[PDB]
Amino acid sequence: SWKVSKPMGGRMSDIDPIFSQDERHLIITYNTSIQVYSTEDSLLVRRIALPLTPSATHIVSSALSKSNPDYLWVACSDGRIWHINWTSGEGVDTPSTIDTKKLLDMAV
Amino acid sequence: LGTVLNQALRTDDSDLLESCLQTLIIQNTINRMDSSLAGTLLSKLAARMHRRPGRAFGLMRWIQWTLVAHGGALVTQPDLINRLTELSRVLEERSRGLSSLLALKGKLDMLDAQLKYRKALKMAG
Amino acid sequence: LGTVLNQALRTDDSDLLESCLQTLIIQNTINRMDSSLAGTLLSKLAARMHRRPGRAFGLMRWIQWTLVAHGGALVTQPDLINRLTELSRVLEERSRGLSSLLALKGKLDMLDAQLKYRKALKMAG
Amino acid sequence: MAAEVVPLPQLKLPSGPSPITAEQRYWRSFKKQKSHTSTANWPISHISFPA
Amino acid sequence: SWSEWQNKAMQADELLQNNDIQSWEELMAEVFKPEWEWPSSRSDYARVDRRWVVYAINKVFGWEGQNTGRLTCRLPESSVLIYLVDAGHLSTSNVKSAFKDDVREVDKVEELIGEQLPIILAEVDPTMELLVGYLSGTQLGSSELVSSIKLLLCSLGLDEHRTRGLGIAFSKLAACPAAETVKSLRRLFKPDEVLVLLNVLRAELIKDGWTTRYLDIQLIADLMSRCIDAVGLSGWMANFFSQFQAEISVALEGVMEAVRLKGVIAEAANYAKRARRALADSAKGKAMTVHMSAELPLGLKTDNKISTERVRSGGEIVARSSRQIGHFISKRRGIYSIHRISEEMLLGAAGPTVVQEAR
Amino acid sequence: LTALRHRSALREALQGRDELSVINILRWAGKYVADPRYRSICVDVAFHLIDLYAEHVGGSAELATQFQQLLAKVNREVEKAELAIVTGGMVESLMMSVE
Amino acid sequence: MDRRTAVYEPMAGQSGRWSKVFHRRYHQHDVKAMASFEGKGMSVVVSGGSDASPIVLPLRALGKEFHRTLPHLPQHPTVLSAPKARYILSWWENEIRIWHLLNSAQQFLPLNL
Amino acid sequence: IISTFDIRPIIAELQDIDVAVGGARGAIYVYSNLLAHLHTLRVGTIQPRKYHWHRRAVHSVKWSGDGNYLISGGYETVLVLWQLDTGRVDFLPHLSAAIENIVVSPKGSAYALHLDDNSAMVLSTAEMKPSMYVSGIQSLVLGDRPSKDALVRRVWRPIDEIASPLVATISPQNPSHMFLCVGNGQQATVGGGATSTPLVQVFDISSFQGVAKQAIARTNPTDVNITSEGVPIIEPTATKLAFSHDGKWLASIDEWQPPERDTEAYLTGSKTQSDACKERREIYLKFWEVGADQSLELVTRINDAHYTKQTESIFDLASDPTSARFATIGNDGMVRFWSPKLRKRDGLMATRPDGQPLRSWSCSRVVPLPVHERQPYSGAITFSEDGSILFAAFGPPSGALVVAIDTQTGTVRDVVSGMFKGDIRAMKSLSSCLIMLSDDLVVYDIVSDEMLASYTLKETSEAAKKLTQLAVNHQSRSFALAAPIPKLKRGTKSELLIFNIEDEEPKLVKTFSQVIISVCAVPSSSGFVVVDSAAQVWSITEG
RNA sequence: GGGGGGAUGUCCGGGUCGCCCUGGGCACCUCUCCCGGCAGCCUUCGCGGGCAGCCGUAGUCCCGGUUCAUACGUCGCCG
Repeated sequence: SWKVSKPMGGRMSDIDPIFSQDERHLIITYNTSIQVYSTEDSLLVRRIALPLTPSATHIVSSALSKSNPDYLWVACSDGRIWHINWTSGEGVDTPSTIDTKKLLDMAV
Repeated sequence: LGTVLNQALRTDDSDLLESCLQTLIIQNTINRMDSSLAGTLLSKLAARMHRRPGRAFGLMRWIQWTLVAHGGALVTQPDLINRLTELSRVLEERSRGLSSLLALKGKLDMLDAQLKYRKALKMAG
Repeated sequence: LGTVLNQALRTDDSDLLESCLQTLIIQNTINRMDSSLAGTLLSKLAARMHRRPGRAFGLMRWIQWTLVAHGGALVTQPDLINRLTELSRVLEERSRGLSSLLALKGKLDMLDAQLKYRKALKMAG
Repeated sequence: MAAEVVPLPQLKLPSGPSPITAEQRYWRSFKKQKSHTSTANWPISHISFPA
Repeated sequence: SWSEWQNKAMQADELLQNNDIQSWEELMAEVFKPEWEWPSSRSDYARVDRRWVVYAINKVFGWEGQNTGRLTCRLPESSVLIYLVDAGHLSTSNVKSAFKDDVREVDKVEELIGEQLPIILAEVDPTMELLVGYLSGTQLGSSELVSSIKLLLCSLGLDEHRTRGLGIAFSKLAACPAAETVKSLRRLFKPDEVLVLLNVLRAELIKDGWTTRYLDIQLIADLMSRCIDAVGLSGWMANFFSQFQAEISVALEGVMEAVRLKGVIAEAANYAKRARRALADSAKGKAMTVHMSAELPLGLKTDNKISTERVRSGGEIVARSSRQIGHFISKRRGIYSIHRISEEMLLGAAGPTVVQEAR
Repeated sequence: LTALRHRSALREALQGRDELSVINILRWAGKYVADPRYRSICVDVAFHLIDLYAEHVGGSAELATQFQQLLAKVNREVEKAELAIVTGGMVESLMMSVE
Repeated sequence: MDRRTAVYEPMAGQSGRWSKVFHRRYHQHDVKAMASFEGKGMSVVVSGGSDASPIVLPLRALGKEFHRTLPHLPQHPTVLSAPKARYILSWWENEIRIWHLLNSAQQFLPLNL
Repeated sequence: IISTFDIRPIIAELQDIDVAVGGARGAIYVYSNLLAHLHTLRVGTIQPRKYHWHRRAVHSVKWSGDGNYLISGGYETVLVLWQLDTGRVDFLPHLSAAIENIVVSPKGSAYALHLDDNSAMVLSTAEMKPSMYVSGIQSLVLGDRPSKDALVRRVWRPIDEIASPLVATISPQNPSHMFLCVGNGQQATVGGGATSTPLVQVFDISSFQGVAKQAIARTNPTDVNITSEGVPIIEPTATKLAFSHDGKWLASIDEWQPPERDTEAYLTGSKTQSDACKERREIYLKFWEVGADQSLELVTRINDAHYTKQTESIFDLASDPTSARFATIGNDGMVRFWSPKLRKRDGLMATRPDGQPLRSWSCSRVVPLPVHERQPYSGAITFSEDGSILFAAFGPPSGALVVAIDTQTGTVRDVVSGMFKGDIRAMKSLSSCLIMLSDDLVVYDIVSDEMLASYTLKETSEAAKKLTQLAVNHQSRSFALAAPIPKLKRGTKSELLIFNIEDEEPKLVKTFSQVIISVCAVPSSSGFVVVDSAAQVWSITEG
């Protein structure tokens, strides 16, 4: 009879929230969610949820693809990597593992 | 000075109040004075309790003798409890430091007592 | 009576101790008396503190003046702290009831003050 | 947001059980007194100002 | 389990209407976890459920509907009753939940129950060991406790159990708040009974000895003062009271002197202990500034041994280097000092003898 | 002083003073224990100055007299706080005699 | 006079632009004067102020070797004693100051020193 | 000890690099030409340029566009800027929390900061003003990456922990909003080993943004955050906040006492430093009004709401759901009832200069509590849903008792003892049942005077023991308790149990990979909203 | 701090009288493990664990006897 709503919001992660091209949007990193805001209205334009699940795992790194824009490499404590595209959400359901002991950092 | 008291407190005097407070005859005056005026006295002496807390030797004896002679006035007219209720908050500000105001003296009064000795070494010296 | 004090305490006398305790000259005697004997005095007056706690007007003034004249004796020989350490437990039994020993008086002393009025109604009657 | 540098606000101390009122400080702020005696110290019969 | 307890209560009702008190009491022993052996403690009792407690007290006690009923002992001789006494199940909440049916219309039920219950216990037990056990075991209200002390005073005013009960009820009414004790005790006492209780605590005070001299308390505080507030001005309308407040003042000023000298002997013992520490380290040879004469230093301060930790920015701590430690022993050194070396130092074994000028 | 106990630097604030400075601070303290509205904070500062400048009371007797004139109000500050509760009980069950 | 001294290097790249590498307090009073030397494998700078203690630093090994606090007191001990008289002696600008000790140490082995 | 770093690449080739590195001592080393220094066996003598300003750890160091400014920020809430062309510093001095992160725009135009209280600010250069502002829930977070000053053994080592559940109230008349306790920052809140929330924020649930913020106690968001000894400040924490029934009032209580390391000289005999700080506890109560612009304004402050020989730590506060009445229990044992009146001394009514009268709360009633001591209590209170009757759990060790007192008269209507197996945690009052949590859980009707539900909960550590808490719904008669699963650490799970009023079977069983910190009831409809330490929030609804 | 020992110096019964001891007083050096922290290094995501660990005290070749602090935007008058 009782039902649960989706866990929204979250604590912003210390991984660098990155600027957008044309400086119009900001990609900020929470736990379990990555949010792009538009700077003019200072308003959210996309919230991208991410299933994290194994006790203490968290988003370890996140980076814009330097080759082509609007792409995001996101990486966890265990080695799980997503290549999602903001202004959209293609890539959240398809991670790739890296077969690590414990993934400590990554740089693209 | 009981009629002086009665006069002053039913016209709301402070100079005549001060003339009665500058001066045994205290007992005489309060067993002379009346009842609702004793309630008025109690209210404005509470004002005095707040506004000037120095040497209490006179007026706290005065409120003693007030409650002696006409303490039963304010049960016979009880509706002005805020006369007494407003005493009833001043008293516990008045005792805050007594959680350690004897912890004041004993370490200090020995240091007093040390100079009483260091005096006693020297006047014979 | 300082030599009387010194004599009594280095032979462990109680009658001569009582002769000195029955009687200003207290100050005189303790600024007369010596140091390790003052420690002996402190120990057995602690015994007195335990065994008979009535009117303290004399001997607690006496230990005041003991710590005045030769309180610095027992820092210069500090190894007998259990002389002082055994005072240091009697004092807090001595203050247990002071959590409410003023809560004693105020409800009671008003009831006192009520008969002071009921006397005052009647001697004029 | 750079915090606005505000100095120390004084403590609002509690009030006694007879505050000095707004009207009391008003009528005591009727301050500047001239004491003008009458002719021959005449007891002053009546004073008036119209509307 | 509700149908189970309903069936068990129906079986106990069948035992009641069959008047099988022995098997009923053995079922009570089985529930409470006839011989009826006891554990020798009021504390270590097995936990029992409120439904069995409420059925037990319902069966044991009774009521009278005449707009003012009265609990009676339906079971005046009952090991179950003395178990309820020692385990403390005889509370007003318990008995009101027991008699929810017939107390729904009667008022002042706390006053009625708390007055009647200890009288019931007293006519059960003239030795009143059950009463003292109730006093020690049960959560008690003010009316209960003042009626208990009333029973003890008509008993007195094999001779020590009543005194222990007096002390226990004194502790409990010292715990109770002033207003409820004052109102219920104005109800339940007479000024002469209050005078007898006053003389009881007068004897308590003077046997504790605060008046009979040296060189020849919260419990009594709350008790004696709250009860005289209960009687108030309606009672008396003398010199008894005059001598009474005189010895009260003697005890007060005695305690005031006691706190003054409490402070001084506390700090004296503390400084003597730190001085034992410092002179132990000085006999070791750590060269601290301690006093040398037979008189008290005006500053009651001792040179502590140097904190090996050094606090750094921002809050980090590294251990003190020996260089700065030597700087600190150097600043602790005085103007003139005789620092004698030993040949045991010269071979490397022992330490020096240091004597600085008295500063 | 509420600010300097709240940001904990009263000890720093008072540990570096001199003779005349503690003369002034003691004079303020001895003036202003008597108000119970800040008696707590004042007696905290009084405790601290006891911890910090009780050593040279024999070196400077005029400050020992100031140390004495600390007590010389305090020995009647016991009587104000005591007679407070002496009066403090005189009211409370006269309220009980109303009902 | 912040009892403090700094060292500065030329910025790589941009010509004529320099910047502070660091600063530190060496002395306890000001640093009134200084002089630098770089010869026979010894690159030092000597700093003198008002705390009487010369402090010398490596130049080429600055931040690589510790400094040296030279003695603030003169090379000559300037202390004399007549041991038979037990008189101690010390002279400065115009005066000679004499103390007599008048006792041994085993006699005392506080108030009497 | 390296905390973080940044690099500028000296350039169409890569001719060199210049690296700034920041360390938790508070220091910046900049290395000028590493490629030219290490391209050349043997190398020349390398030596970075030193830059010490910050006392605590530095957290985020970067370069300014063309690299002329060394931009930085860390714990001490100052955005610091090394000039790098002259010996000057330029700083935007007083941020709301510790600077967790700094990032740079593609142009030299826009800075963006992440701030330790869950916040993000995008500024434009030499405007320094909030051009893009986003804040979050600002909750106490168990840190995945623990701390950047937790490396060099400070006097108090800051530990990622949560010693108390979060204090929060959804606003009635606007259930889309919720007030919740915060300090200036999370690391600053946990610094000093004590909860430091002299701050409340309102947060929108319909759109999860931090709406607004306002202090309640004394704060100094401009003064220095760390004492000179190296200890960060502990502030008066907003302990207790419960909202009015109407939508107009808010009464709060704050606590603040000195630390043991600061008392240090108030010890005379058996006076421990714990005794000294428990004497020097300072407990404010403040009554506030609220304007429809979510404005929190003072109307009164009482310094002494529970006093005996020393001050009494005030135990609980509750609102009459029908009237503007706040009841509270303290260590005095009395429950005090406060109502707002009009400021009018002798007939002169005190009006605000716009004309409106000055309202001020006052102790309308006092009720003492009878005690039953068998041979360190705590209080809890809840009104009825209808009012007219209050239920007060007095909470000594195991002997503890609830008392039901009328409101029209101050007289006790009921007393029920022995419903707690230890010290009480709390208690709620649903439509007919009292739902109390001690070491036991007891749901117990009083119109039948009969226990309905009872639970022996899982024995845990004391932190988890306190971190079990309970709340009712009162729209649908259903309640819920949050409880962690067995000293608390990072890898920890909590479970929330949805209970109806009539049965004993759980209506929803759900665990959570982190510990949920607080649960609150929506006032408009049925359901709840729960917030979790990995600081995220979501709502439970029936249907 | 304890539990304990080997050894230093000490008085009172003392002993054929000497090595000292038992009975009382003992302060110290040392060793011993159980108190509090601190580190590293493997382990597991972490929770935890393991490993060989140091310190709870004193004077250094020099020498960390250091390094560290919180903005502009506007002022004045008088109500």
